[PDB]
Amino acid sequence: EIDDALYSRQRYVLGDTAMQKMAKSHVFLSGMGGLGLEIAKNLVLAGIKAVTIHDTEKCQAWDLGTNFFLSEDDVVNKRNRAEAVLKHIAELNPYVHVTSSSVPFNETTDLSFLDKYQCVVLTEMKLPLQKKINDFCRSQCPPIKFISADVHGIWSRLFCDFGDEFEVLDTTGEEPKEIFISNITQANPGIVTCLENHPHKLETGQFLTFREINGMTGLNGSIQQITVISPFSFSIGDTTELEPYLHGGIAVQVKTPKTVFFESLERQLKHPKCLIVDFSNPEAPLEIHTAMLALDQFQEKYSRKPNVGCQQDSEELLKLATSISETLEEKPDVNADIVHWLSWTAQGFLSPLAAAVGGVASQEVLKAVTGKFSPLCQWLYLEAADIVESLGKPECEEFLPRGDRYDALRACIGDTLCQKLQNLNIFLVGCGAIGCEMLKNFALLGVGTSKEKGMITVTDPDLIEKSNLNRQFLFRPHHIQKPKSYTAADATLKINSQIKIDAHLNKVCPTTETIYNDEFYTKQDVIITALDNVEARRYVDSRCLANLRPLLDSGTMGTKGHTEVIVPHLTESYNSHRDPPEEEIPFSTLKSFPAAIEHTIQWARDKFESSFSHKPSLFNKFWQTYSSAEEVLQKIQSGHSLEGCFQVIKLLSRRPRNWSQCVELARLKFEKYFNHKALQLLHCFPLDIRLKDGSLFWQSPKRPPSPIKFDLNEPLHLSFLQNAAKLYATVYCIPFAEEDLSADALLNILSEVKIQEFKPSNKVVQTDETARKPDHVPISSEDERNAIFQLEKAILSNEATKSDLQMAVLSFEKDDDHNGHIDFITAASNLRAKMYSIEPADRFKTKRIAGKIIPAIATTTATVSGLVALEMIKVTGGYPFEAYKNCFLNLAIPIVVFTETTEVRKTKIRNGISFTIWDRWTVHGKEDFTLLDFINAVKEKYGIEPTMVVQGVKMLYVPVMPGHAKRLKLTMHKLVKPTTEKKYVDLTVSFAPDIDGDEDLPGPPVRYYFSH
Amino acid sequence: KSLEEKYVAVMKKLQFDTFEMVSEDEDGKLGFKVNYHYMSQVKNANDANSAARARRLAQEAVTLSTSLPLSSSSSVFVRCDEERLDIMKVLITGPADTPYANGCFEFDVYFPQDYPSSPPLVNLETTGGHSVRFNPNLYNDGKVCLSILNTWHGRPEEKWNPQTSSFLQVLVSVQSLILVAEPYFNEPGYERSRGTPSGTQSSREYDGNIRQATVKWAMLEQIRNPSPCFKEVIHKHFYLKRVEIMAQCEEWIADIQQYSSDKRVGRTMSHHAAALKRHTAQLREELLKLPCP
Ligand SMILES: O=P(O)(O)O[C@H]1[C@H](OP(=O)(O)O)[C@@H](OP(=O)(O)O)[C@H](OP(=O)(O)O)[C@@H](OP(=O)(O)O)[C@H]1OP(=O)(O)O
Ligand SMILES: Nc1ncnc2c1ncn2[C@@H]1O[C@H](COP(=O)(O)OP(=O)(O)OP(=O)(O)O)[C@@H](O)[C@H]1O
Repeated sequence: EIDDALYSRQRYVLGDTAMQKMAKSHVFLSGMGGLGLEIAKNLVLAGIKAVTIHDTEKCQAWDLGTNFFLSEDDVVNKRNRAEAVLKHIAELNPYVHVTSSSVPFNETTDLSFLDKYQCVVLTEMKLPLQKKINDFCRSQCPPIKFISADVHGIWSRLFCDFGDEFEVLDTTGEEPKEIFISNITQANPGIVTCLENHPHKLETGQFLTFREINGMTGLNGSIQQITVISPFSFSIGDTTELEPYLHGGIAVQVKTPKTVFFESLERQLKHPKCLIVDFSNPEAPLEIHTAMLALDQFQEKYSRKPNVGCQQDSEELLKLATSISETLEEKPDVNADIVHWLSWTAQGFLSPLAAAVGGVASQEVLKAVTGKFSPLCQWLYLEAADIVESLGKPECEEFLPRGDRYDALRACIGDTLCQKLQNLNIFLVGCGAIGCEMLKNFALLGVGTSKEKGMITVTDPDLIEKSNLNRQFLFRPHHIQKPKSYTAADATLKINSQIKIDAHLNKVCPTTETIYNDEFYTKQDVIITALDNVEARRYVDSRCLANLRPLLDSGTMGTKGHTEVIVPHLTESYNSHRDPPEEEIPFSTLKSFPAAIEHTIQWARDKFESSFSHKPSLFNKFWQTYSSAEEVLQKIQSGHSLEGCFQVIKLLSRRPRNWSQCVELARLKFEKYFNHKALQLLHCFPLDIRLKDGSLFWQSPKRPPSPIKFDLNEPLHLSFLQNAAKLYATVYCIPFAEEDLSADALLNILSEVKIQEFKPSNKVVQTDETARKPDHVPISSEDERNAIFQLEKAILSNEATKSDLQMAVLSFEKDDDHNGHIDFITAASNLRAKMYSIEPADRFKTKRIAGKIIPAIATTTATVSGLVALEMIKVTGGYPFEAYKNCFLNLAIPIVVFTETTEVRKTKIRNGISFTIWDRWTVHGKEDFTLLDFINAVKEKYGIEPTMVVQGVKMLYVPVMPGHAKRLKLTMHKLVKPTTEKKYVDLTVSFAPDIDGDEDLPGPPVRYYFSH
Repeated sequence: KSLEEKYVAVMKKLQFDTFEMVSEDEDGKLGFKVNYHYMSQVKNANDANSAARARRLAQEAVTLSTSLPLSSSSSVFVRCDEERLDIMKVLITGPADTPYANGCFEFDVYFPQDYPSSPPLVNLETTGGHSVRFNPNLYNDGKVCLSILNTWHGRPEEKWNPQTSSFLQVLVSVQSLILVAEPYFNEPGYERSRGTPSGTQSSREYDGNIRQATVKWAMLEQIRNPSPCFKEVIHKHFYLKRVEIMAQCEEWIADIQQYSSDKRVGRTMSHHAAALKRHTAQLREELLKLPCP
């Protein structure tokens, strides 16, 4: 059975069928360089039932720089890499049966042993045996999914082949859309018109079913294919034969399987199917294919890789590429620069690219065994040539090996760049899975290891949890509840002992700005954000903009992800993005007119919070502000209009004292929610009630509710009452036992319980579909007189002790099962949905929606983060604007799109002068320096006349204010009212426009120092 | 007849000005020198002030100082803290023929951080103990209901617009929609009661109640307990309007007695007439006492 507490986030991505398929999955992987290790780690974290790892080579000292598990002892013993890393990888997932193999692979090797596996992955392999294995796997029934990948220096290759036909069960991870129909005409084809406030959001050739249609009742359950007519209409085929349309109707998306056809590896070398990652250079992947095949031919011919700076090797590789290109169908021009750089960096191994392509290959393997997403077809190539391109024409001494744990990276990037990386001071905020793997990548890269400067700073307030163990791979079950930053640091010293790292347990926010002051920011070089929210991103971006430091960011949403690059004096900031504010469910919709499952889920969540978090806190706060019931009685007798005392007394008069009273309170709350409110609403609006135009009131999106009779025999009612009674007894501190939750005891209590009858009322229904949250109805006489009577009777019953006057406040726990919050909210949401004829939702989906849990997987994390690290190298190198590449990806398609980051916009101010966000003007002053002096100094220094000055929220001078010309003569040290915190003050200025009456053109922030 | 021209000429110097609201030590401990509605929210606002907010406020201040509405019937008075911006206060004179005729109404206005994204918060403080629902759009607590403020029913075009809407338009809408001769019909369903003697009679009751409440608070309490912000201005206004105040109150006494002819609603009109006569005697004492300021 699925371990929900470990796997829920991945479950929300894949679906239970995918994991059930992986419960039977056997996967074989051969070749344990960095790429193979990363792929194996990703697959083990995913939860493949059985993984067979394999290698035939032994640990080199060179291999230590490409591995995060091996040790110098392994090299000394010359242990084979497979079983060497087998020890560590076993800790990742006990549920995974990890095995090992070391059978040498060659032409005479029998491949029949591979029949048990569903997917086979090869790395560092020679091409003819790749071809033979591909022939073997595709000839099996069912064919074995074949994946091959390699990494050479700054270049990588990814190929997949799933046989002649590969079944795809799901083409996209999104839920099937549902659209409310406004009108459908009788025509051939019929014209379907949606509620045209919302767009069609569907495409031609898609498949739909329909339900709850009136007028054309024959379309109930009808199944049609569609063709889009407009962004708000579409056709589904003939409807002329149908009856006339009247009202109602919802179009429901139907998910349809698909089959994608893959060609053999050898035949895919010619006319290769390539996926473009840069639409500005779609020719580049074909060039990379040709160059990689030329490198394979060179390796086949000479049994060695080309040497760095070997002109003969580069010439031979160019000749081979030219010859091979002439055998291709398209015969493109061979990129001599690409060939030269490949020859230069043939022997290197660049770890971040390896991790990224490993994550991509892991997702391809995941697709191969499930059919959950549309797979790559068939070739993919990634590049790091941007880094070397900015180097011009360096020389081999930068890249020659020197015997350390960084020779592989040195052969790629050059020794000086490595020294720059070792001297880097990197501040990382947040320690999610992204933070952990980024720290791992830095350890692999030797970043922040130099004694003089190189330091890595990390901070995070959260503690380790079981659910985080699924993708935050550094941690273990016995690390639970330990600080994330501290444990993550401790794990990384194992990877690299030369690292210099500091860790903190602090949330990053304005209150903690004192620790992370601008002096701390100055000591840093680059800042990396692994946040999960927008406001902290805004705060960090504003701080780094104020401190003029580069910033990088990454967001992950299931198979989708993106990377953001910000460089001073070159790009925009995160606070440039103005993504629209999120949706708000109307108050009327949530309270009275829910049309969707999410509405009922939100209603249940809000009701639970109000009942058990908000109201108990209000009760405790009221009985902390006021101490005696008799004192409150004396106050209200003297006309004190105390706030919420009526509701406090109502709650106290309803305070249960034993378990049976708690259960009956739960039952009466059930009645109020599920019969009385529905009856009241239907009393206000009968089923046949109609609008001013005579149209139906209870029509789309207004779904008519229906009252529900209680029945203990119903499992939903049973669970709801059990959870409600447990929660109420927790708040009221009434002790109980698990035997009290038995259906027998509940039946015995219910036989004693009697239910109050419903009564209609004239409470005004806020039908306004744009209605905000209203204010409370004022205290009627009934309220205060009932409050007086009930407090008096409570005093008579002696229910006035501090235990009676205070209750327990329950937090919103969402992951544990014993709290039962998830069960209660699911039961309430299901009841409310059943009221409005809305389909009930399962526990896991309710937990996802109610908890706002982001569906995530470690593979997408590693994929985006490899690119993030790559861009970190470019930021370190100080490359021009062209090098930096913002990127977006959606592995479900799969699709990758590199794009230039947004260029900084020059804010023209006046007379050709302009400023940028990377600008903050300064003026040094003195004690007698005045505001007129400040204005004149600004005019002299920047050639533009100030018009008005403001200190934060506070007006300093405005021309049209009476007698404010005197403020010009006043001195800074007095008018500013400075604090001793700074030598300066920050302020805002605007300047005169060319057209009279236009608002003064805003300039950059201006800082005035009080001294020189 | 030159009274109107002198009224316009004199108080145009008094329409737009600043008066000091915030009181602090050098440590920034926030206090306030007068009564204001949003004391806590001034201290609880975020200090990462957006430059767009300040520039919009300055431009609006210029626009008001250049184009404030001004007539003895209906006028707008602008005062703001001399140091801070988002804290705001207005004074509005009720047009003629209305139950608010020639009364004055002080308002408290606050501007949020996101401004101009959202309309400024507006609330009337002249409700007199916050018990008089002076308008269907102005409840007892003083809440202001207007479409442009997103506090009243209407179309999105009638509602707030961060780019096109201006506070001067809000003030004009207040003058044109709130201080009206038919406030009873402002509530939905009462404009439907128009054309019937019952609706007109209920309007008589409501308008007489509003008349007496205005005479009580908007004139008598505004002169006997003036806010220091508009203290001198309101005294000058009522000094210049003292003759028409007497004429208007005598006319209201005569007219409210016409409504008093009815048996039951005329009894409520008699109560309002007694209150009106009491407050008229008090205001007449004040007018006799009040010299040229
Ligand atoms: O205060 P909230 O938690 O937001 O919910 C309240 C609450 O219902 P519960 O009894 O389920 O807590 C009120 O009951 P009391 O707190 O006063 O006991 C009830 O008011 P009534 O007792 O008058 O029914 C009111 O319902 P309504 O707004 O229809 O008056 C309802 O509000 P919701 O509809 O948002 O739950
Ligand atoms: N302002 C902040 N300062 C420091 N750390 C922050 C800040 N905001 C968020 N974080 C960190 O961001 C991390 C987010 O990590 P991640 O996206 O992997 O999920 P999570 O919070 O561990 O768990 P879940 O899956 O329940 O959301 C948290 O560990 C949290 O500590």
